[PDB]
Amino acid sequence: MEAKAIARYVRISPRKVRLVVDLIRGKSLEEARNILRYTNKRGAYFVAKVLESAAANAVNNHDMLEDRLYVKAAYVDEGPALKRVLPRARGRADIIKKRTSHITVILGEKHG
Amino acid sequence: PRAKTGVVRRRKHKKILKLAKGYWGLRSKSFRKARETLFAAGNYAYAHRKRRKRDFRRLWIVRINAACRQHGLNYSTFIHGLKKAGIEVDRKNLADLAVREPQVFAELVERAKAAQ
Amino acid sequence: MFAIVKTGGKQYRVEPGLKLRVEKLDAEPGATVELPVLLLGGEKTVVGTPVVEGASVVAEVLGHGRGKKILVSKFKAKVQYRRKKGHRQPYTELLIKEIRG
Amino acid sequence: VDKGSYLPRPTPPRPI
Amino acid sequence: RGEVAYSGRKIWPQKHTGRARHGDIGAPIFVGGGVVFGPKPRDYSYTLPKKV
Amino acid sequence: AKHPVPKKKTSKARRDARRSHHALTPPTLVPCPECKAMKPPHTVCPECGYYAGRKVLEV
Amino acid sequence: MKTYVPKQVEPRWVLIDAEGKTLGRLATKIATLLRGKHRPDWTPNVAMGDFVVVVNADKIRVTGKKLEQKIYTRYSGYPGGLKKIPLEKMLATHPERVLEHAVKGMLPKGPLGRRLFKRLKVYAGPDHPHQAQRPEKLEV
RNA sequence: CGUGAGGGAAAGGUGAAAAGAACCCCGGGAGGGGAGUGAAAUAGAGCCUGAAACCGUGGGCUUACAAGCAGUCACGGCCCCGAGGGGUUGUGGCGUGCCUAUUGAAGCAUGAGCCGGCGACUCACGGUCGUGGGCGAGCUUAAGCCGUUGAGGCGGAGGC
RNA sequence: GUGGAGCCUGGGAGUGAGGGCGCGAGCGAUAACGUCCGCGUCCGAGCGCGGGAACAACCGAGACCGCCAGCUAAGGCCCCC
RNA sequence: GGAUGACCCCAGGCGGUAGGGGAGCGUUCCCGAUGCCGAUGAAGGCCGACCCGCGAGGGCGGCUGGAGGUAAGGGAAGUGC
Ligand SMILES: [Mg+2]
Ligand SMILES: [Mg+2]
Ligand SMILES: [Mg+2]
Ligand SMILES: [Mg+2]
Ligand SMILES: [Mg+2]
Ligand SMILES: [Mg+2]
Ligand SMILES: [Mg+2]
Ligand SMILES: [Mg+2]
Ligand SMILES: [Mg+2]
Ligand SMILES: [Mg+2]
Ligand SMILES: [Mg+2]
Ligand SMILES: [Mg+2]
Ligand SMILES: [Mg+2]
Ligand SMILES: [Mg+2]
Ligand SMILES: [Mg+2]
Ligand SMILES: [Mg+2]
Ligand SMILES: [Mg+2]
Ligand SMILES: [Mg+2]
Ligand SMILES: [Mg+2]
Ligand SMILES: [Mg+2]
Ligand SMILES: [Mg+2]
Ligand SMILES: [Mg+2]
Ligand SMILES: [Mg+2]
Ligand SMILES: [Mg+2]
Ligand SMILES: [Mg+2]
Ligand SMILES: [Mg+2]
Ligand SMILES: [Mg+2]
Ligand SMILES: [Mg+2]
Ligand SMILES: [Mg+2]
Ligand SMILES: [Mg+2]
Ligand SMILES: [Mg+2]
Ligand SMILES: [Mg+2]
Ligand SMILES: [Mg+2]
Ligand SMILES: [Mg+2]
Ligand SMILES: [Mg+2]
Ligand SMILES: [Mg+2]
Ligand SMILES: [Mg+2]
Ligand SMILES: [Mg+2]
Ligand SMILES: [Mg+2]
Ligand SMILES: [Mg+2]
Ligand SMILES: [Mg+2]
Ligand SMILES: [Mg+2]
Ligand SMILES: [Mg+2]
Ligand SMILES: [Mg+2]
Ligand SMILES: [Mg+2]
Ligand SMILES: [Mg+2]
Ligand SMILES: [Mg+2]
Ligand SMILES: [Mg+2]
Ligand SMILES: [Mg+2]
Ligand SMILES: [Mg+2]
Ligand SMILES: [Mg+2]
Ligand SMILES: [Mg+2]
Ligand SMILES: [Mg+2]
Ligand SMILES: [Mg+2]
Ligand SMILES: [Mg+2]
Ligand SMILES: [Mg+2]
Ligand SMILES: [Mg+2]
Ligand SMILES: [Mg+2]
Ligand SMILES: [Mg+2]
Ligand SMILES: [Mg+2]
Ligand SMILES: [Mg+2]
Ligand SMILES: [Mg+2]
Ligand SMILES: [Mg+2]
Ligand SMILES: [Mg+2]
Ligand SMILES: [Mg+2]
Ligand SMILES: [Mg+2]
Ligand SMILES: [Mg+2]
Ligand SMILES: [Mg+2]
Ligand SMILES: [Mg+2]
Ligand SMILES: [Mg+2]
Ligand SMILES: [Mg+2]
Ligand SMILES: [Mg+2]
Ligand SMILES: [Mg+2]
Ligand SMILES: [Mg+2]
Ligand SMILES: [Mg+2]
Ligand SMILES: [Mg+2]
Ligand SMILES: [Mg+2]
Ligand SMILES: [Mg+2]
Ligand SMILES: [Mg+2]
Ligand SMILES: [Mg+2]
Ligand SMILES: [Mg+2]
Ligand SMILES: [Mg+2]
Ligand SMILES: [Mg+2]
Ligand SMILES: [Mg+2]
Ligand SMILES: [Mg+2]
Ligand SMILES: [Mg+2]
Ligand SMILES: [Mg+2]
Ligand SMILES: [Mg+2]
Ligand SMILES: [Mg+2]
Ligand SMILES: [Mg+2]
Ligand SMILES: [Mg+2]
Ligand SMILES: [Mg+2]
Ligand SMILES: [Mg+2]
Ligand SMILES: [Mg+2]
Ligand SMILES: [Mg+2]
Ligand SMILES: [Mg+2]
Ligand SMILES: [Mg+2]
Ligand SMILES: [Mg+2]
Ligand SMILES: [Mg+2]
Ligand SMILES: [Mg+2]
Ligand SMILES: [Mg+2]
Ligand SMILES: [Mg+2]
Ligand SMILES: [Mg+2]
Ligand SMILES: [Mg+2]
Ligand SMILES: [Mg+2]
Ligand SMILES: [Mg+2]
Ligand SMILES: [Mg+2]
Ligand SMILES: [Mg+2]
Ligand SMILES: [Mg+2]
Ligand SMILES: [Mg+2]
Ligand SMILES: [Mg+2]
Ligand SMILES: [Mg+2]
Ligand SMILES: [Mg+2]
Ligand SMILES: [Mg+2]
Ligand SMILES: [Mg+2]
Ligand SMILES: [Mg+2]
Ligand SMILES: [Mg+2]
Ligand SMILES: [Mg+2]
Ligand SMILES: [Mg+2]
Ligand SMILES: [Mg+2]
Ligand SMILES: [Mg+2]
Ligand SMILES: [Mg+2]
Ligand SMILES: [Mg+2]
Ligand SMILES: [Mg+2]
Ligand SMILES: [Mg+2]
Ligand SMILES: [Mg+2]
Ligand SMILES: [Mg+2]
Ligand SMILES: [Mg+2]
Ligand SMILES: [Mg+2]
Ligand SMILES: [Mg+2]
Ligand SMILES: [Mg+2]
Ligand SMILES: [Mg+2]
Ligand SMILES: [Mg+2]
Ligand SMILES: [Mg+2]
Ligand SMILES: [Mg+2]
Ligand SMILES: [Mg+2]
Ligand SMILES: [Mg+2]
Ligand SMILES: [Mg+2]
Ligand SMILES: [Mg+2]
Ligand SMILES: [Mg+2]
Ligand SMILES: [Mg+2]
Ligand SMILES: [Mg+2]
Ligand SMILES: [Mg+2]
Ligand SMILES: [Mg+2]
Ligand SMILES: [Mg+2]
Ligand SMILES: [Mg+2]
Ligand SMILES: [Mg+2]
Ligand SMILES: [Mg+2]
Ligand SMILES: [Mg+2]
Ligand SMILES: [Mg+2]
Ligand SMILES: [Mg+2]
Ligand SMILES: [Mg+2]
Ligand SMILES: [Mg+2]
Ligand SMILES: [Mg+2]
Ligand SMILES: [Mg+2]
Ligand SMILES: [Mg+2]
Ligand SMILES: [Mg+2]
Ligand SMILES: [Mg+2]
Ligand SMILES: [Mg+2]
Ligand SMILES: [Mg+2]
Ligand SMILES: [Mg+2]
Ligand SMILES: [Mg+2]
Ligand SMILES: [Mg+2]
Ligand SMILES: [Mg+2]
Ligand SMILES: [Mg+2]
Ligand SMILES: [Mg+2]
Ligand SMILES: [Mg+2]
Ligand SMILES: [Mg+2]
Ligand SMILES: [Mg+2]
Ligand SMILES: [Mg+2]
Ligand SMILES: [Mg+2]
Ligand SMILES: [Mg+2]
Ligand SMILES: [Mg+2]
Ligand SMILES: [Mg+2]
Ligand SMILES: [Mg+2]
Ligand SMILES: [Mg+2]
Ligand SMILES: [Mg+2]
Ligand SMILES: [Mg+2]
Ligand SMILES: [Mg+2]
Ligand SMILES: [Mg+2]
Ligand SMILES: [Mg+2]
Ligand SMILES: [Mg+2]
Ligand SMILES: [Mg+2]
Ligand SMILES: [Mg+2]
Ligand SMILES: [Mg+2]
Ligand SMILES: [Mg+2]
Ligand SMILES: [Mg+2]
Ligand SMILES: [Mg+2]
Ligand SMILES: [Mg+2]
Ligand SMILES: [Mg+2]
Ligand SMILES: [Mg+2]
Ligand SMILES: [Mg+2]
Ligand SMILES: [Mg+2]
Ligand SMILES: [Mg+2]
Ligand SMILES: [Mg+2]
Ligand SMILES: [Mg+2]
Ligand SMILES: [Mg+2]
Ligand SMILES: [Mg+2]
Ligand SMILES: [Mg+2]
Ligand SMILES: [Mg+2]
Ligand SMILES: [Mg+2]
Ligand SMILES: [Zn+2]
Repeated sequence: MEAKAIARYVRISPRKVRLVVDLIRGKSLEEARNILRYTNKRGAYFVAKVLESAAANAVNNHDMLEDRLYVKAAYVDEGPALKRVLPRARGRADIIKKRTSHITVILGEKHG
Repeated sequence: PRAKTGVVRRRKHKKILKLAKGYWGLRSKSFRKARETLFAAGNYAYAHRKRRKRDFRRLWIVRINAACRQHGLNYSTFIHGLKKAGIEVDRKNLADLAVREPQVFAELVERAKAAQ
Repeated sequence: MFAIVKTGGKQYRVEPGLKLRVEKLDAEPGATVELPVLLLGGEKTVVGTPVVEGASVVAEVLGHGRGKKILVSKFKAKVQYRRKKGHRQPYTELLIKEIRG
Repeated sequence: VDKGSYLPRPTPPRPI
Repeated sequence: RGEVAYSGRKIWPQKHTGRARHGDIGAPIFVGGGVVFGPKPRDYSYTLPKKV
Repeated sequence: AKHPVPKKKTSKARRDARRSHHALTPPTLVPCPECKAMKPPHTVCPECGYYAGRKVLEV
Repeated sequence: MKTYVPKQVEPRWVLIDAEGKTLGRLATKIATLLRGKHRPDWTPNVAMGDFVVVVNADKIRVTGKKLEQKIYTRYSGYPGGLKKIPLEKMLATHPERVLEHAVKGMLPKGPLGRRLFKRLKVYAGPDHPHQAQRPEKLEV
């Protein structure tokens, strides 16, 4: 049995959160929590909420046991980009892409 | 009536990209680059179909030569002998005999020396 | 016990039981044909000059077919020359039945 | 040695 | 391209913009521009011989 | 200067090869001997407030 | 019928006394043995040739005035980094390299040719350390 | 956008019906997970279909002594499918992108980041030759008129 | 001499910057990957194939497709090959 | 050859830029259509190692999709990047 959570349209750039996500793929729910807590990155805040919500899903909806949960899968997909103007010199206007992430955490049960 | 592109171009591009599976980077992913790759690929195939006939004959000849010198003569002398004896077994079969049926190959070497 | 036969301008080592794909023969499926013999081998060794007189290799033509397609493609740069041709080679499939020494 | 001068003195442009 | 609503102004200078050279945006090379040899209202009738 | 510029686009391979060193190193952590919680070493435990045997801080 | 392609065979070890033999004329044969083109089942895309052990490679012989005139050459990549070494001196300092260089140049370039080169074991002096493999004395 | 005359965009589609998701759970919210609606929910409103470039997760094969327009021909290994095929590629062989312009380009000469869509030999009238039919010392009507309302006739002025 | 010969009447063109090589001259310096004509050839359009290390025009030879068959051409046959 | 485009046989040609000629494929639309295919699934999309075609392409099959599509023969063009 698996349990998923997705945070869609989080305003952080995908390549950046993925760094944090990579840290907890395949980890126990317990280790992932400790890892995320002392990861000095903005993304850790977002990964944590998705992770903590999928846990809640597992326990509450899917008849899974907290003490057995581990991170079976996790990935970051790109959402639509917020496109903004960055004024450069000599009347030139650049476009900044303020990017977006769709963060998925999938939890399973480690038996035995 | 207006006859816009519609379906046609995409289908022609998939034709090509399908033929380019396995190619490196954009060569299997970009239609433009795939098409260029396939041009070269087709010319290579034509040319190498040709070269395969040569490539194999060379191998046969090398093998036949090794088997000849085991009986104290070289390929050129061997082939001349066979010609004088009127033995018309080709180099493909000769090389097979040279490896698989050494005693028969030995006999062929006999007739070879005897015909001169 | 094997023979080396000549069919379709090419030569092959054949043994009883062998299935051989060769150049298309003008013969009906199921029928049998006799292939020339250049050499016999195994126990007795007889050597053609070029073919051996008594011998023949009996073969039953299983049927006729076309080879899987080869794309023969021609291209010349800076000249807009491109040709695409589809080729399937005709063949005949044979069952080697016996060698007649 | 002083010979010809086959190019004008250059100056940078402005893309946009 | 002359029947299209756009202006006749040259959209940017001929040289030194680093872009392709263009005239007005009514040109058929532009999306939204005029069309080159599209249909114009015409009469398909023709006098077939009475005897025929 | 004369404004150096990339001569060719970097391939997916070549860009990703560059990033073969970009993986995060997980936080190094040790159990606090009092409350058994996981925290970085040589730091006052942020859960119970203990360090070097004594209560130091209000959590 | 398709052409025979051998399964991996136990390679043969071989011993050659280089003494008194002509450098290039010996090298030619050592290469052939290395390529295994003496074998009737030769295959160009695998190592199936012999292992060749050579002794008394310090007593290789050469014609003409090549002791003083043959130059072995090495470029280091640095400015003025072309070093020149005559035969005489190479024999005096690293005699096995003489026979090794000659043979190497008569092997194919590329990954396989490099492997075939490694199956060549050259020694100065009459003794070799590979009696364990029991190499078969060759007369060439 | 421009002082102004003036220039001048982009942007359509849930479902048959809002039945537009009560209520609970994690979350500050956004978002999601169950419950529920529906024939269908990767039809959930950022809504028909949902291609391509592009980014990612999982798996198979493969890669840290090797020389390159990236393929191709051969053989072997491994994985898959059920004397056969498909995927992968270790070694060996061969091998100078595409287009344009040129006497001559892989060319260190032009153009192109990549993908999708738009994008260039037409139409009228007259000519000339060919061709398919009609009539043939003749052939043919134009504007109009009548009729039809996707019906065809009349009309000889004129033209060859 | 029956040939993708030839002649006649029509329809449609493109081309009107050539280039290297051999031979015969001019110009040049009995220079030039020079220049300008003549005869021929090839490349152009055969940057398709073999040879010449590699290389449009030198040698060999005019590629409808297929074959893990045979003979040759130039060039080659000690090893790379 | 036989009766005439039925297919068989024998033979020869079949490198190709500018360019001339021929034969076809596909796109939109019209007649064929008050028809016919279609929720037992239209068009479009995504696969295929299968079939037919020299090729452009045409089928068939599985998934997707959810309401359109239109044959034999002809007609007309905003017809292939
Ligand atoms: Mg980060
Ligand atoms: Mg950290
Ligand atoms: Mg919980
Ligand atoms: Mg459940
Ligand atoms: Mg600034
Ligand atoms: Mg300013
Ligand atoms: Mg940006
Ligand atoms: Mg960016
Ligand atoms: Mg984004
Ligand atoms: Mg179209
Ligand atoms: Mg179009
Ligand atoms: Mg592909
Ligand atoms: Mg591949
Ligand atoms: Mg590539
Ligand atoms: Mg791609
Ligand atoms: Mg090709
Ligand atoms: Mg071929
Ligand atoms: Mg062959
Ligand atoms: Mg040949
Ligand atoms: Mg002969
Ligand atoms: Mg012969
Ligand atoms: Mg055996
Ligand atoms: Mg036959
Ligand atoms: Mg065959
Ligand atoms: Mg055949
Ligand atoms: Mg081909
Ligand atoms: Mg080109
Ligand atoms: Mg080329
Ligand atoms: Mg050209
Ligand atoms: Mg071309
Ligand atoms: Mg071209
Ligand atoms: Mg052309
Ligand atoms: Mg073509
Ligand atoms: Mg000057
Ligand atoms: Mg206007
Ligand atoms: Mg206006
Ligand atoms: Mg206007
Ligand atoms: Mg205007
Ligand atoms: Mg004006
Ligand atoms: Mg300009
Ligand atoms: Mg530019
Ligand atoms: Mg532009
Ligand atoms: Mg302009
Ligand atoms: Mg314009
Ligand atoms: Mg203008
Ligand atoms: Mg515009
Ligand atoms: Mg517009
Ligand atoms: Mg318009
Ligand atoms: Mg408009
Ligand atoms: Mg028109
Ligand atoms: Mg008309
Ligand atoms: Mg009319
Ligand atoms: Mg400065
Ligand atoms: Mg690049
Ligand atoms: Mg790129
Ligand atoms: Mg780059
Ligand atoms: Mg780079
Ligand atoms: Mg790439
Ligand atoms: Mg990647
Ligand atoms: Mg990555
Ligand atoms: Mg890099
Ligand atoms: Mg303590
Ligand atoms: Mg000697
Ligand atoms: Mg010797
Ligand atoms: Mg030997
Ligand atoms: Mg001597
Ligand atoms: Mg000497
Ligand atoms: Mg230096
Ligand atoms: Mg120095
Ligand atoms: Mg110096
Ligand atoms: Mg020096
Ligand atoms: Mg030095
Ligand atoms: Mg020094
Ligand atoms: Mg080589
Ligand atoms: Mg303003
Ligand atoms: Mg203003
Ligand atoms: Mg204003
Ligand atoms: Mg929409
Ligand atoms: Mg509605
Ligand atoms: Mg609706
Ligand atoms: Mg809350
Ligand atoms: Mg709460
Ligand atoms: Mg709450
Ligand atoms: Mg707040
Ligand atoms: Mg909510
Ligand atoms: Mg919900
Ligand atoms: Mg329901
Ligand atoms: Mg229901
Ligand atoms: Mg249904
Ligand atoms: Mg559902
Ligand atoms: Mg859902
Ligand atoms: Mg839907
Ligand atoms: Mg609808
Ligand atoms: Mg959708
Ligand atoms: Mg979507
Ligand atoms: Mg996609
Ligand atoms: Mg991808
Ligand atoms: Mg993986
Ligand atoms: Mg992967
Ligand atoms: Mg090394
Ligand atoms: Mg290695
Ligand atoms: Mg390599
Ligand atoms: Mg390699
Ligand atoms: Mg290369
Ligand atoms: Mg081979
Ligand atoms: Mg296989
Ligand atoms: Mg393979
Ligand atoms: Mg390779
Ligand atoms: Mg290779
Ligand atoms: Mg190449
Ligand atoms: Mg190479
Ligand atoms: Mg190259
Ligand atoms: Mg092209
Ligand atoms: Mg040019
Ligand atoms: Mg130019
Ligand atoms: Mg040029
Ligand atoms: Mg030029
Ligand atoms: Mg040149
Ligand atoms: Mg290059
Ligand atoms: Mg280039
Ligand atoms: Mg450059
Ligand atoms: Mg370059
Ligand atoms: Mg360039
Ligand atoms: Mg270039
Ligand atoms: Mg220019
Ligand atoms: Mg260009
Ligand atoms: Mg560019
Ligand atoms: Mg750009
Ligand atoms: Mg650009
Ligand atoms: Mg396009
Ligand atoms: Mg026209
Ligand atoms: Mg006309
Ligand atoms: Mg007419
Ligand atoms: Mg007529
Ligand atoms: Mg008529
Ligand atoms: Mg009349
Ligand atoms: Mg009326
Ligand atoms: Mg009516
Ligand atoms: Mg008139
Ligand atoms: Mg008159
Ligand atoms: Mg005659
Ligand atoms: Mg002719
Ligand atoms: Mg003619
Ligand atoms: Mg004439
Ligand atoms: Mg004429
Ligand atoms: Mg014409
Ligand atoms: Mg012209
Ligand atoms: Mg003129
Ligand atoms: Mg002129
Ligand atoms: Mg000129
Ligand atoms: Mg002229
Ligand atoms: Mg001239
Ligand atoms: Mg001239
Ligand atoms: Mg000429
Ligand atoms: Mg003179
Ligand atoms: Mg002189
Ligand atoms: Mg000249
Ligand atoms: Mg000269
Ligand atoms: Mg001269
Ligand atoms: Mg001439
Ligand atoms: Mg000439
Ligand atoms: Mg030209
Ligand atoms: Mg010619
Ligand atoms: Mg070249
Ligand atoms: Mg070549
Ligand atoms: Mg050549
Ligand atoms: Mg060459
Ligand atoms: Mg040539
Ligand atoms: Mg030249
Ligand atoms: Mg021919
Ligand atoms: Mg011969
Ligand atoms: Mg000769
Ligand atoms: Mg040579
Ligand atoms: Mg000789
Ligand atoms: Mg050899
Ligand atoms: Mg015929
Ligand atoms: Mg012809
Ligand atoms: Mg021909
Ligand atoms: Mg032709
Ligand atoms: Mg014609
Ligand atoms: Mg089409
Ligand atoms: Mg319709
Ligand atoms: Mg209708
Ligand atoms: Mg009705
Ligand atoms: Mg029905
Ligand atoms: Mg239904
Ligand atoms: Mg369905
Ligand atoms: Mg349609
Ligand atoms: Mg359709
Ligand atoms: Mg096909
Ligand atoms: Mg298809
Ligand atoms: Mg289907
Ligand atoms: Mg779907
Ligand atoms: Mg469908
Ligand atoms: Mg369905
Ligand atoms: Mg309806
Ligand atoms: Mg039709
Ligand atoms: Mg009709
Ligand atoms: Mg039709
Ligand atoms: Mg038209
Ligand atoms: Mg158009
Ligand atoms: Zn503590």
